[PDB]
Amino acid sequence: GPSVFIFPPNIKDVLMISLTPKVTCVVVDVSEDDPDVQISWFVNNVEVHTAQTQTHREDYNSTIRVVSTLPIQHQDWMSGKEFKCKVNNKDLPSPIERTISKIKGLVRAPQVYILPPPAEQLSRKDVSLTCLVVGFNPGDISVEWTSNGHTEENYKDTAPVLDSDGSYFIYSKLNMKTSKWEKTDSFSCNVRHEGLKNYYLKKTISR
Amino acid sequence: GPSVFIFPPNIKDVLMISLTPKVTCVVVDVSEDDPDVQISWFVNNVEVHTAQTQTHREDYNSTIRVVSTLPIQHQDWMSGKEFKCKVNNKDLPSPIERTISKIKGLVRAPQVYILPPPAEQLSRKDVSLTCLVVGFNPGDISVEWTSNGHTEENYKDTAPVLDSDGSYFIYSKLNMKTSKWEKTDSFSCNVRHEGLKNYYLKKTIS
Ligand SMILES: *[C@@H]1O[C@H](CO[C@@H]2O[C@@H](C)[C@@H](O)[C@@H](O)[C@@H]2O)[C@@H](O[C@@H]2O[C@H](CO)[C@@H](O[C@@H]3O[C@H](CO[C@H]4O[C@H](CO)[C@@H](O)[C@H](O)[C@@H]4O[C@@H]4O[C@H](CO)[C@@H](O[C@@H]5O[C@H](CO)[C@H](O)[C@H](O)[C@H]5O)[C@H](O)[C@H]4NC(C)=O)[C@@H](O)[C@H](O[C@H]4O[C@H](CO)[C@@H](O)[C@H](O)[C@@H]4O[C@@H]4O[C@H](CO)[C@@H](O)[C@H](O)[C@H]4NC(C)=O)[C@@H]3O)[C@H](O)[C@H]2NC(C)=O)[C@H](O)[C@H]1NC(C)=O
Ligand SMILES: *[C@@H]1O[C@H](CO[C@@H]2O[C@@H](C)[C@@H](O)[C@@H](O)[C@@H]2O)[C@@H](O[C@@H]2O[C@H](CO)[C@@H](O[C@@H]3O[C@H](CO[C@H]4O[C@H](CO)[C@@H](O)[C@H](O)[C@@H]4O[C@@H]4O[C@H](CO)[C@@H](O[C@@H]5O[C@H](CO)[C@H](O)[C@H](O)[C@H]5O)[C@H](O)[C@H]4NC(C)=O)[C@@H](O)[C@H](O[C@H]4O[C@H](CO)[C@@H](O)[C@H](O)[C@@H]4O[C@@H]4O[C@H](CO)[C@@H](O)[C@H](O)[C@H]4NC(C)=O)[C@@H]3O)[C@H](O)[C@H]2NC(C)=O)[C@H](O)[C@H]1NC(C)=O
Repeated sequence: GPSVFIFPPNIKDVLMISLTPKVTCVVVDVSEDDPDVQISWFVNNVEVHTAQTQTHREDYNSTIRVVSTLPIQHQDWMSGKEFKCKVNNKDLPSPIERTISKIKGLVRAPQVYILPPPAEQLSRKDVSLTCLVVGFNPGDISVEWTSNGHTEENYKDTAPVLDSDGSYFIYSKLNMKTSKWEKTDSFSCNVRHEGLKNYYLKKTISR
Repeated sequence: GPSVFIFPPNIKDVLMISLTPKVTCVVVDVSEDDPDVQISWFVNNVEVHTAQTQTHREDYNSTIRVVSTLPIQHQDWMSGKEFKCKVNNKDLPSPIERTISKIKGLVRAPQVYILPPPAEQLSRKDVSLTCLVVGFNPGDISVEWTSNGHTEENYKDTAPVLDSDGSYFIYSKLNMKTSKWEKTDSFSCNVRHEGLKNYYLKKTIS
């Protein structure tokens, strides 16, 4: 039968008032013979009808995939409301329910550091610039890169990792040809985390 | 009913001839009223009786957990033999089978770099020393820390991450007092990966 997964809003959406946070319920392994899936959503056990639901055939493994996206209020996520999807399909004996909420806990702001490329890397044609964000709880965080107020897209973050001291760290790695690294006036590590004043810190490394 | 998960040997065991690599089959959500589970193992579809199997009650969630550990030959893993567990329990309509093997692929050796603690951290009482291992395939790697032949245990690695160029990177973070950093003669990042000459490279910093 079908499996249902529920996913939280993206922390960047949660932490910026101009963006819309969304809870996601994904149904996989739906049969092509029984494609109809009914998804109901609840906020604190009250039914809401604000979700958008898309259905798609996964041609690569002969199943249907349904995705429902519930837009939510920042205040409801932050205050700990429970967001619940309920899924009905012919292949299902009883409806499947999933619920999710922000779990209350310890809050601690990250320290943000930028580490330049290692000397041994500078003779190469490409270099990596590292942002180390350490000491934060909880381990939901957004790290993005810019260059002089221009968006940089060639970077990868690690997952947040539980450190020995009970907090989290994450490393972000921006990749660039060595000539950009010399040519450029500054680079910035843009960190969004609920532990931070104004939910935002920027750290810059200037030529 | 019960569910079964299968796990590969540790990459360090695979890459050191003196260590025994092990395939692990774990059965969870076994009922307390039917604890008996039969696990059989197969290497390329021929049955072996070399595994050690342990059962334990999980008191925190009222279920039985069974762990079968199959010791394997390095060459068997490396040459791509399939290792298979078959699990029987009274709560299974039919036996559950899981199989694993080393997947064949490109091999690329990592570059290893060590980055000193960031300048703004030197003012604090604890510092972070970073090993950046980058440019490797496949994404199975061992990274460990020493100082002067001494084992350092206060470090955490990230999992390997698939990079922009199709290769993997990992970061390893060694935590220590600022004094230790300033007084210690050397720190070494010890990397084990199948792309490396002798499956081993050590980078060292002062
Ligand atoms: C047929 O194919 C489909 C599709 O697969 C795709 O196509 C095929 C052909 C292949 O190419 C394949 O590689 C392709 O992916 C298959 O569908 C897959 O099915 C499996 C289940 O069989 C699903 O596995 C679960 O994955 C969860 C994690 O999923 C995320 O991360 C994975 C890993 O990368 C991604 O692949 C997924 O897409 C998910 O990614 C997330 O997606 C979110 C929703 O979109 C994103 O959030 C949204 O993002 C947007 C922006 O994009 C907005 O911001 C929204 O606001 C936001 O909501 C999110 O960003 C994104 N993240 C990432 C990383 O990109 C696992 O969590 C889950 O594990 C749980 O469940 C298991 C039970 O099955 C259980 O064993 C685990 O232990 C775990 O259980 C949970 O554990 C905790 C305790 O720790 C408990 O609290 C829970 O209750 C507990 N649950 C239970 C009940 O025990 C699964 O591993 C897989 O996700 C799914 N893929 C896709 C793409 O949907 C299908 O299987 C194929 N069928 C056949 C027959 O072969
Ligand atoms: C009752 O409790 C038990 C026990 O849980 C514990 O106690 C409870 C009370 C809680 O406190 C809890 O927090 C505790 O953990 C519960 O048991 C759990 O059940 C879930 C599913 O219900 C299992 O989830 C799967 O996890 C896999 C990953 O497992 C590792 O990682 C987690 C977290 O990091 C660890 O907790 C686990 O222990 C696993 O850790 C690994 O264990 C290995 C073997 O022991 C180690 O390797 C060995 O290492 C030793 C050294 O020690 C030697 O070196 C050996 O040589 C070596 O072999 C290994 O190092 C270690 N790693 C780490 C990081 O520690 C997931 O892979 C898996 O996902 C798959 O399956 C899902 C199906 O359910 C599916 O949805 C997913 O999509 C995914 O599916 C597969 O995807 C792959 C690609 O990855 C595809 O190729 C496949 O096709 C596809 N298959 C399928 C079928 O679709 C699950 O998420 C969980 O592992 C298990 N925990 C334990 C401890 O056993 C139980 O659920 C509870 N019951 C109830 C009702 O509450």
